[PDB]
Amino acid sequence: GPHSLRYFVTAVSRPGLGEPRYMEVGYVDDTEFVRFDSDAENPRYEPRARWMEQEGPEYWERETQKAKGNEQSFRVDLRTLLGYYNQSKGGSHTIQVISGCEVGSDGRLLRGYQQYAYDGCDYIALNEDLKTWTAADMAALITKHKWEQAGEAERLRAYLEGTCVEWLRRYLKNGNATLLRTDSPKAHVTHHSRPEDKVTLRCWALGFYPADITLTWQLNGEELIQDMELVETRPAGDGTFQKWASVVVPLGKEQYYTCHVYHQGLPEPLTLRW
Amino acid sequence: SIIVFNLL
Amino acid sequence: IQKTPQIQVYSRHPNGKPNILNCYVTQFHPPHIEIQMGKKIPKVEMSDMSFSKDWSFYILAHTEFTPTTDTYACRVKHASMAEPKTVYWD
Repeated sequence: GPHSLRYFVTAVSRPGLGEPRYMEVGYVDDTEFVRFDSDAENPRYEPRARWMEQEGPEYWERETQKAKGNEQSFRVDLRTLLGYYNQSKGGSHTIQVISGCEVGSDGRLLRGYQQYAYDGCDYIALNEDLKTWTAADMAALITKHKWEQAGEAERLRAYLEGTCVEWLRRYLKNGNATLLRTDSPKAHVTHHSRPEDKVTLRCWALGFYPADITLTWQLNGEELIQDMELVETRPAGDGTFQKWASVVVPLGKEQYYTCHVYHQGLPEPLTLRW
Repeated sequence: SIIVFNLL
Repeated sequence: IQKTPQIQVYSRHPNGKPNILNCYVTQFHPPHIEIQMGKKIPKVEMSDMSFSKDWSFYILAHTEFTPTTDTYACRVKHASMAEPKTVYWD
């Protein structure tokens, strides 16, 4: 199957409160496996999955040192961007980065990412050709021209096609066994009389992982694209997720409806009636 | 392993 | 440059049980956020923070509580709101 290794970088300034706050977070196939946070007590790269604890002390100190230098570099980027945009020096600002790669089953790279955001908005991104940049505005075009002169795209493409996927192959060999973890949903339906004429049939799905799931209500064969309400699936707090979906139905006519629960840890989708 | 980043 | 947090408060298990309670906050920016949870509860752990493809941030706060009837609270301060938004339950 396709796999990914990506890093989510945050730097946010605190005018007057000292050095800015700096974070690196690593994901393998969307699950957090390493974390560095400059506001922990002894900033260090830390394991965030217990399979990552195979890696030796040289790994951790190599990555800690790299993070410290990345951190030193984002404090300049913050001061640089204020000037490019000519903004007041009083305010808090953010830089965010998404960097990594998505690889196919042959282990070759499918998707490479190098994308920047300033104050929640796009700033510059490495295009999919892995040779050119998209700047979002005039400030970002300053960065673009300079990264063209540096051969920054070529530096990135070498990283993304090589280093990045090699490291991922090394991480999959360690936490593959863990990453395939699937928990099946546990579903049930709850009943709520609504004044005066209405019942609310709520379909719950709980204990499931991963969080990708689909819930539908059907009125004798059809799918109810309306009247149906739906919560963004939510972490329960223990590594499993939650979702519910419901709808309001007239009275004594709650035999006509059926919930269906679509999840990869189900051999067959679930069908539930009240 | 994350890349060393360059300046904006 | 400013986006309003979305809040869900809910229980980890479905009147006296070992229930952990949850305040899940998503879709917000800037990242500074202040979430508070009888009324006003102490010993509130808070997940380390993260953000998602769309750059929006998210966190999970949870207490530990045993309910019955009492009412339980959620109030987040965040620059996008003039006043902290408070949110309740079931």
